Amino acid sequence: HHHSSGLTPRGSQMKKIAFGCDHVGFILKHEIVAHLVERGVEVIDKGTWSSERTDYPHYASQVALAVAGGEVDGGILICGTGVGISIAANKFAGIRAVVCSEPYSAQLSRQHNDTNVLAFGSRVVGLELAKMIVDAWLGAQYEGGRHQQRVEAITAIEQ
Amino acid sequence: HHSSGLTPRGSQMKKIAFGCDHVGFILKHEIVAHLVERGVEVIDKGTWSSERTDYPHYASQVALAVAGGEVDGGILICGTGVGISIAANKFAGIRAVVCSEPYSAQLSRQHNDTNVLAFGSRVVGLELAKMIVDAWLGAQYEGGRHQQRVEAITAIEQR
Repeated sequence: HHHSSGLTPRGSQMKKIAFGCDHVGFILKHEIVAHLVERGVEVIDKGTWSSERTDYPHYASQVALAVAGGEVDGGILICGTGVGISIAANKFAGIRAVVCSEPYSAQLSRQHNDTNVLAFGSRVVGLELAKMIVDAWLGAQYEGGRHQQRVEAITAIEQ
Repeated sequence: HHSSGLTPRGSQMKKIAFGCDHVGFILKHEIVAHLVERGVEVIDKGTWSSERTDYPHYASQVALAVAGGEVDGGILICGTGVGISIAANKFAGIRAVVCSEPYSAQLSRQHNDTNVLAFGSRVVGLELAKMIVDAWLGAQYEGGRHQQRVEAITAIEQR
């Protein structure tokens, strides 16, 4: 095949992912899940399954609790904006969710913040950009070192 | 002039607590300048130089003021904006949005009634950062059905 990209997706560092989205984020579900699978990750689908209106806090909770309980390597959430569901996830102890609309913020969130949950908006980003964003997040690895102090600090606040 | 296609709505927040990384410092003066140009009283919580410093501290200064009702909202800038927003969201009563475009910031306000905005000085340019803050300051929480979702967020944090 082609090897034409300028930025190559490094192999995923997370083997199984817990997935969640609301009725608006559902617009990207299939294709995103399909992408995850094609990149070799096992997807634990925590709903939903339709565009019928539903509440994002539940999906953020399902994936959040799974990620925290160590039953999955990471979590991926999608709502129209990604912001709300992202906040909900960050409210759980042991969770560090990043919401963004470009690759850099995602890649760096892993590297310096060791994030375990990624979110984006189906109404903000297209499918291709979204996939590049997930690639960047999945392939990235935490760098530790001076950052362990900052992440350690975030766990302190969770007080 | 009146030449813009999107008009910045008069600011709903009259006083906010600002905070930043040594990397976010890159945008401090111009953003605070813009804030003041919009008629908002900025409560500067450092840092004040490009010398390395930990972002968790400043996310804590702003958050505590936001929750303590001694300011109408908070704004944070680190290299990416992700780290500080995660830190901020860990504080009870705080709902922080991190983004790189105006839509997310505006909607986070309307539906999630966010009280903390964060962005990256290495991700977004100055003019885009200003647009995003206009979208955030001028937007208003729509309540209604979205109130259940916001209530759902506080519920999970306290339990």
